Amino acid sequence: MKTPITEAIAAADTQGRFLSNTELQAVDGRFKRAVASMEAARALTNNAQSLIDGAAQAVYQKFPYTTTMQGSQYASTPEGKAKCARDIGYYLRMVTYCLVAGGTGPMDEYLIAGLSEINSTFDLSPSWYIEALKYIKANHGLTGQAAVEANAYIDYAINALS
Amino acid sequence: MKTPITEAIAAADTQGRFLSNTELQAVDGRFKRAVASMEAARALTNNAQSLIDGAAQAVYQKFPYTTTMQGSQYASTPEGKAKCARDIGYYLRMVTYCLVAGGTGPMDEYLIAGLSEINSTFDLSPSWYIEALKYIKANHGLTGQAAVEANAYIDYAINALS
Amino acid sequence: MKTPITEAIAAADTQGRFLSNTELQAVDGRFKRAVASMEAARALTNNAQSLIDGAAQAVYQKFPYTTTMQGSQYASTPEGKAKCARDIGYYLRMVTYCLVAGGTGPMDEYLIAGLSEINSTFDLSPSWYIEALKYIKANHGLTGQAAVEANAYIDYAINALS
Amino acid sequence: MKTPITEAIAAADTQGRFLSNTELQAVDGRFKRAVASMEAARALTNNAQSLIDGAAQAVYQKFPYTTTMQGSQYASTPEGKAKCARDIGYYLRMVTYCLVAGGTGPMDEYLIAGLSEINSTFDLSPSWYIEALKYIKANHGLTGQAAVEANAYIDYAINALS
Amino acid sequence: MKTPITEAIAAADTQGRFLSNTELQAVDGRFKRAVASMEAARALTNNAQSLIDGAAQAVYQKFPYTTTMQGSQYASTPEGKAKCARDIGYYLRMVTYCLVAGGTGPMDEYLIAGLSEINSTFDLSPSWYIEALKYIKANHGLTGQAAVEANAYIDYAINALS
Amino acid sequence: MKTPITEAIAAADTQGRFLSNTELQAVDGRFKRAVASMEAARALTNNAQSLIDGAAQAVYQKFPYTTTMQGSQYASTPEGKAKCARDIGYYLRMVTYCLVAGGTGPMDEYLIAGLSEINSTFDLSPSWYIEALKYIKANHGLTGQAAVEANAYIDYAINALS
Amino acid sequence: MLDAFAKVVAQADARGEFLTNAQFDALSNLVKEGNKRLDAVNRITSNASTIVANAARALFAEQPQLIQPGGNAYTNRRMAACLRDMEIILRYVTYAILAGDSSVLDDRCLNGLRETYQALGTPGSSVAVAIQKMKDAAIAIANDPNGITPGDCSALMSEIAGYFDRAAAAVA
Amino acid sequence: MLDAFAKVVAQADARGEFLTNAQFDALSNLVKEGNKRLDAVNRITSNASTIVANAARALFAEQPQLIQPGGNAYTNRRMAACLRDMEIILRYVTYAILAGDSSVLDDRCLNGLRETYQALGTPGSSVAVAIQKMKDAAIAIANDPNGITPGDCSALMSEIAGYFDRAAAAVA
Amino acid sequence: MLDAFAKVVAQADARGEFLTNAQFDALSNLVKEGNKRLDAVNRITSNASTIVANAARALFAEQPQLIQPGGNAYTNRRMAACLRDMEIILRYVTYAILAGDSSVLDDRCLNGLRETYQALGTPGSSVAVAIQKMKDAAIAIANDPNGITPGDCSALMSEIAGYFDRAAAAVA
Amino acid sequence: MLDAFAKVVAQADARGEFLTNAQFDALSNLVKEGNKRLDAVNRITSNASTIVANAARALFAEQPQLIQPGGNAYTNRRMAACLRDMEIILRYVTYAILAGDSSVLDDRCLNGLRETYQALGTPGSSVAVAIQKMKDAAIAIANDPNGITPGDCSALMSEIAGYFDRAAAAVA
Amino acid sequence: MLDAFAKVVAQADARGEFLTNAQFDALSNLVKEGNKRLDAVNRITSNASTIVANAARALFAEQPQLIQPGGNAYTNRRMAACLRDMEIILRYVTYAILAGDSSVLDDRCLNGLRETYQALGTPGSSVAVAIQKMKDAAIAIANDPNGITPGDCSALMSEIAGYFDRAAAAVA
Amino acid sequence: MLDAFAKVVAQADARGEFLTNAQFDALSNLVKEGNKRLDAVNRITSNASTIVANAARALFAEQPQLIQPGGNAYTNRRMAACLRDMEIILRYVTYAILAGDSSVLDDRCLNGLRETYQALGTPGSSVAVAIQKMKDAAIAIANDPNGITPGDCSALMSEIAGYFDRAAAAVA
Ligand SMILES: CCC1=C(C)/C(=C/C2=NC(=C\c3[nH]c(/C=C4\NC(=O)[C@H](C)[C@H]4CC)c(C)c3CCC(=O)O)/C(CCC(=O)O)=C2C)NC1=O
Repeated sequence: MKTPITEAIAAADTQGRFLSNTELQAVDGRFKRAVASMEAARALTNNAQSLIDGAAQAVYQKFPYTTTMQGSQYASTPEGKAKCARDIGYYLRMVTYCLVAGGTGPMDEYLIAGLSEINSTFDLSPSWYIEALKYIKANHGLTGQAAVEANAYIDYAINALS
Repeated sequence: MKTPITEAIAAADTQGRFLSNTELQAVDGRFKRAVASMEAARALTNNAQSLIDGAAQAVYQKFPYTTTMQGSQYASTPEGKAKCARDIGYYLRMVTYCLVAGGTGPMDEYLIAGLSEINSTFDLSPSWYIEALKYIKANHGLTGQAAVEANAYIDYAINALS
Repeated sequence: MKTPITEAIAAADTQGRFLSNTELQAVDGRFKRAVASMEAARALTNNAQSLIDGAAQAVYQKFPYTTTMQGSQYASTPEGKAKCARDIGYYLRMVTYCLVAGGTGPMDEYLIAGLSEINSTFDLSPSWYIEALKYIKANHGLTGQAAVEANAYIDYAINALS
Repeated sequence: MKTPITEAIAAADTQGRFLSNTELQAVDGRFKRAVASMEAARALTNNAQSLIDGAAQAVYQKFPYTTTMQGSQYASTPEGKAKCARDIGYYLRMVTYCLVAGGTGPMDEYLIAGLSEINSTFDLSPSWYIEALKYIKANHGLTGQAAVEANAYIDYAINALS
Repeated sequence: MKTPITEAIAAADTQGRFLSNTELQAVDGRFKRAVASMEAARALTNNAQSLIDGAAQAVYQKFPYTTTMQGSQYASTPEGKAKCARDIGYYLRMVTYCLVAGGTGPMDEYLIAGLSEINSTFDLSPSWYIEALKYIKANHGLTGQAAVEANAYIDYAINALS
Repeated sequence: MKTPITEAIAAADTQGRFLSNTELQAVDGRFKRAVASMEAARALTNNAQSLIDGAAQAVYQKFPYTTTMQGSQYASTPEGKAKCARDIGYYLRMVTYCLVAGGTGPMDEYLIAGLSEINSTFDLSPSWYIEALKYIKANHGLTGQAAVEANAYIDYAINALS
Repeated sequence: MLDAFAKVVAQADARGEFLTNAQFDALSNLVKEGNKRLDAVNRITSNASTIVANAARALFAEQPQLIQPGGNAYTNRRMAACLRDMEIILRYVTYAILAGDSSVLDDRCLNGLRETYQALGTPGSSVAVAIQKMKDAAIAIANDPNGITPGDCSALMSEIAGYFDRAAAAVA
Repeated sequence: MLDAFAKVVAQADARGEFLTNAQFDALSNLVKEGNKRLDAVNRITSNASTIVANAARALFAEQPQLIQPGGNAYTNRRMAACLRDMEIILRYVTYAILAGDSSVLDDRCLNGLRETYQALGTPGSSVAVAIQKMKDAAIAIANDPNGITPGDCSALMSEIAGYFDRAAAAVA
Repeated sequence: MLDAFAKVVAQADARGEFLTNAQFDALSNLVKEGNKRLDAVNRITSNASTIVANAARALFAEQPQLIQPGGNAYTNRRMAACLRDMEIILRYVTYAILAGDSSVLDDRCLNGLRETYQALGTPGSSVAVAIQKMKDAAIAIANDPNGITPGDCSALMSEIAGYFDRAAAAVA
Repeated sequence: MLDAFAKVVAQADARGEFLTNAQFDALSNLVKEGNKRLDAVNRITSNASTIVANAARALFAEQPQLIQPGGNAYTNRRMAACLRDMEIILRYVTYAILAGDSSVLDDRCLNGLRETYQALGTPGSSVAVAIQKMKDAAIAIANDPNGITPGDCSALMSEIAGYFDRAAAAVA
Repeated sequence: MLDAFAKVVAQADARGEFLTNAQFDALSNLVKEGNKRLDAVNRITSNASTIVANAARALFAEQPQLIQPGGNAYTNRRMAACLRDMEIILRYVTYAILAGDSSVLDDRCLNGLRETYQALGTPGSSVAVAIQKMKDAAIAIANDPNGITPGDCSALMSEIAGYFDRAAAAVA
Repeated sequence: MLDAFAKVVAQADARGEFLTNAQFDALSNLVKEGNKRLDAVNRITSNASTIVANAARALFAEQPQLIQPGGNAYTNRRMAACLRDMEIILRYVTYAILAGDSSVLDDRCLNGLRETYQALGTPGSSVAVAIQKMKDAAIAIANDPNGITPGDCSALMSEIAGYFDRAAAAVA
């Protein structure tokens, strides 16, 4: 899994080397940054339900056809609405993992790999998840570097969906 | 050339990726560490002549046969003594580059690659340069993290000579 | 470009062989099938405008949000409507090429390669084009083997969009 | 084994594809051609003994040294004559397989692969088998497309022996 | 070209090595053997015409059909007889090259590579050239190690024709 | 293991060939040379102890710091002196193997591979072993081709240490 | 790989025999039934995306543990690979239908597949279920009387069902 | 590579156009002339060995310098490579005949071939001669009235002659 | 590839010199300006998809010939490759911004690129236009005063603009 | 490979859960202890050559059979490979120390290593001895109170000792 | 691979010993017997084609089931591979004769060969028979008193017979 | 690559001729001079390390700009590569001496070497100087009257000098 620490090791191991300052500095930056990342991860976790709930409605608001069109891909039934909120929760939970891990690894591994295939196979619009993510970005209530951290991983997901 | 910054880019470019927090954190650690590295680089530069002079004698002291045995590999002639001090200067100057660059790149590129071949071809003992380097380590007059920085690159050279 | 004829040659040339009955039979099947394919290609060409026009409305009907949501990806402006009909024309025209060429080559080359990237980059739903294609399939007015031919390439596009 | 059908599948599978009209047409040509191929295969089978017997003498006639020179490679002994007729039977039987299979596969697999090595190791002249094959071609009593089919595989063998 | 000397160099160069006794010994064996090889090469050259003439008739004797069957592959015409003797001369001349070079290189390069293709394309029996070569072997008039040398290269050709 | 014989086989086997004069000549050179090599191997074996003893002192003489400096790498203790003489014995014994085997194989395999790593890790100067080897070369008491043989392998070691 | 025709030739060669009248007759029937086989292949192939996606949806509805966190079909990479496998199996089954012999399926798809799933922790029984769903869908689509010259394709549907069952057996 | 049909499609796409009635008609004629094309390909292919060997023999008879020591066609390796090239050219020409377009020949065979012969010292003019010999033989074999349903194949023979001339031009 | 720091070291080594006080001071300023550089890289990278897609849309609106049939940006494969190139260029420019030196851009991206477009028939002038659009967007996003500690980033924006102009020069 | 942080994330994802307050606290302590971990890694790495060479010397002194002719550590190639292995193990252990998890060590180093030594005839028990020597040296160097801000690193030394013991267990 | 000389050196090194007078004497005899060994290798090699082909013919005469349809030596590909194997074995045996040690044969030829034949369905006992035929032929040719300086080669013929028997044992 | 003997054979084959008495005589002299050639090769090879290192030292003493910072022989990597090249050239020259023909040197070493140095910025004239130094040393060592059966090797030394001059010409 891709983290600043595993990337530092991978770089050394690729060349059959022991680790050097060239690599310990990277890891130190990670350790220093963790204070801001952990604030963000905690706040997003603590406020996850209201973020998810808010995000779901933001989607339904922008794309009201998703609440009305017939189809298992849509949130026009209770089961569909439950799957949509689950998915949004997945996204948010992955953001929190990225923050805890200090890198994109968890999202890359658990969510991004396979994403386009899954979205195309199950007829899910990327634009739906982007709206959800834009809501979370807008309303997470973080400021300063904690917000920079959260937004970096949220925008990473948005970019993966574009 | 291997620096925290070029290693961050290389990692991204290897995978056809844009740069992510996973990489910006590494570079930030580099930028933070630079304060200690630059103190060290400056002090070693400012005191280079006395360090080199001291280091040369430390060698001659430990290995007095180097000042007496006949041979162009030895420092038994004025020209030999001049080449020895030049070489020691090279080592020290490379340390300062490593500190400025924030990684092993300069030493790897300019000094370590080819080192064993050159030492074996010209009949130069690694143990000579190690003693010189141990002198520099002992007498650089740095304390705190500036000393940790200088010593990391000096010991890196020692390891390359073992 | 992938046609029964180029696939026959490619198979022979891959093995450094001259062509054998094993390959001439394939090409004969192509030549025999061409009667049905050419009927289909002609009818679809002759009726292209009404098919395109009908197909466009079928989309707008099923996905009325496409005629109302603001965005250059939507057909909510005259320019958007023009681009949508152009695209549908592209699809239909590719079907006719596949029929003329006797294989998927033209569609593979001109339309399918890059398709998911283009759709995701410009925020175009595959489901839109599928509906258009289902309309064309339903209303092309072909029967017998001419219809089997047209539908094989239309469904091929549908599969490529899933 | 190389048949129109296995070549169609191999082409699809090579590219990780499902089969398309581009491939079903080839197979249809095979199915249509089978009527002529099966006529030929049946007639050659029914008349195999007289063809073989006739073919053997055609060889002995053109190359009478084969009936007189001492050597296990020659048909100068009863055992040699039996091996020669067996071999000719092999050739004819392979032709019938090619016709049944709708391609060169059986002959390629069972007879052509290794052919030059075997002929050179056992001192058998290709020109002997060519004469046998030319006799079969001349005297198979097929007309129309049944003859085109038989001759395509007979000439294929002749080409493999040149 | 494969000679004891080029094989010695190739072995060294393959490993990026200078030449060692391991290789100079091989070359010395070559230099010592050259006395016997050069005797053989000289005698075969001096007696080439009578050997060729004798060899040609030995073939015609064993395979009299070659002097009577119609065909440009046969020696049934003056031009055919001239080509046959030329070819035999080629073989003999290659033997002499092998002896001079101290290895199979010349024969490998100028004669063996392509041999089966040429023989099969022009309908020439290997057994013809073997008989010619067996005549040369039987009648070269060499004894001792000069004969061992000549026969090694003649049998090499025979093996290449089997 | 690299010998004239194994190199001859390796060359043949690399090309899927049987052995030819091109290779038997090499081996004959080996067999002829063996008379001189075996004289040398025997004399060096019979006189090994005095050669080793003499060689050890030659080193200590040229590099007297090796008998006085503190360190397990030096011969300043009885155990160090024992290891030094053992090593010299190793070198001499390898020379004798090279002579017996007729090539560099044994020395390459048992001594040269790993040599620079071992010398650098244990802080042993190549120049020490070169002096030992120069003593053996000077004082082996061989003349003629027996001396050429011994010196070829001794100088090979010297070259490997440069 | 072999096809119905090469299969017969291969058996004949092993015995050193020419084809019998009976074998020609058999193979002539195969050729006479060829159009139906082409329709089946076309139809199943033309609907490959829906067959897979509808079978996947049905699987996960019946076995929600597969898509709960900690499962095998959980995460998009694992989902993608699962859908992929269903696509792959359907693909090889369609090859088999065209060829009129399973050797391509067996060889290139089915062999080592049980051991592969066992090594990954993928429940074979679940894969078998997905295969059976695709089977029922594939057959309904292939044997649909609408839009095609009427006749009986029953023998062929049973053969087709056979390839699907074979595949399901190989993993279950 | 392209074929007569893909060639037309490719031109049409470049203009963004549907096919015209005229183009359908052209292509329908191509299909109507298909049997003749299959006979040609079959016949030339069925006689590939003799076409080559007879053309080689004729070349070396007319240009004995090629097979005299010090030549290009001297030694078996050089002879083999020469015969091979004649086989290769004939092969690509037959592909071209099947496809009804030269792109396979041009692309996969003819491009860089002059420069290749120039680098080796192989006289291109001689290769061209061999090609022309194969052409005359190929055409006589393909257009032989014996053993085939009578009709006119003249247009096709000219097309065929065109591929051979094209190949000869590419090296000469 | 080099970075602002290795660049200085490399120049120093060529002269055999230790760093001067002036060079340390320069490099200390670089480090002092590091946060701004990280914000720029983050911001441009965080908006990479929209930068590209909006620049593409603007290009094709201004130069509709590129997407008319027979063009270079026509067909999805050619469109995909075009968008890709815009993504690639933006990517290497962001590397350059992080490193504070263009060697990665020049080396790994820009060299041979003009010749590559010339060989394909891709109009370099059009690529340059796309680059300039991305530049204007990238800079507006990077230098946006909202949501960030206020200060002056002007020097950096000019450096950034420099990498974009450099890239546009390399193809135009 | 995983690190202390990814390890926790991976466990959480398997359960489909957000992190608990307790887990954040744990991980915050890890970050708070980071400097010590960097010192350890630095120190062990900075002395890698002496650690290995002194451990090798000590091994061969205690087990001279390893370097007697006919042994495993006899000949320079076998010696080189032995020293190499000690270097490799120390290397992976230092990776593990940085990561705060053994997965890199286990995965990339330790798995198949026993079987490898068993196939070669290398006595695993001897390797384990060398590992333990390196451990004692590594720890003395890492935990040396001289030249470093005083505090307690005891927990970390035990973790470090754990990686070494793990490696020794894997071969013994 | 080893040769009679390297074999002795390898045994000596394992003990850490110089060669004894007895070993020098042994090896001097080997060198003294070298000419005979070169004659054997030459003679067997010079007749390799006939040895193989005559042994093949004899095998198939004694075991006609091998060449009846459905057999292992039936079809030209299987025949070719069989003859090839006989050529290969003879080849490695001749290497062994030159080297005066079987390590090349054992190593590069004989190991895994039984398991290989068992996997293919090739009857090892039949291969052994072919090897024995080649042996009897090889020895008669190598030990033929005509055209060579008279002496006794009996020891060598027994050694040679030993390599053949070894090979036959390895497959039987 | 060719050797003095193959060189003659190759010329003869081009003419289609048997060797003349004159050519046999020439080649017999070559064989008669073989021992001297083996001594030369042995001697130069046996002293390869000192020849190179002494020639390098002499070069850098005469051209100190090569080892001043900013030069081509400055830094250990560039030094290593330089020494390597001197080793390589000496190596190929010794091959040439053994073969009695330069084709190995020319082919495998000398061709493209000028262009290679020109691309790198390595001054060819300096390389030529190093080659000449090695030449003078190689010849003094090879032609040293001590420890060898007396005779005249002058012709051979001139040939040897020729290979060195050839190499120096190729780069200068
Ligand atoms: C290019 C690929 C290709 C296809 C797809 C093809 C189909 C094809 N199917 C046909 C007939 C048919 N097709 C079917 C098939 C079916 N009816 C049923 O409900 C059966 C179970 C179902 C099979 C699923 C039947 C029963 C016939 C009429 C009899 C026959 O042709 O065998 C015919 C004869 C004309 C016609 O009947 O319409 C054609 C050309 N030919 C081709 O060359």
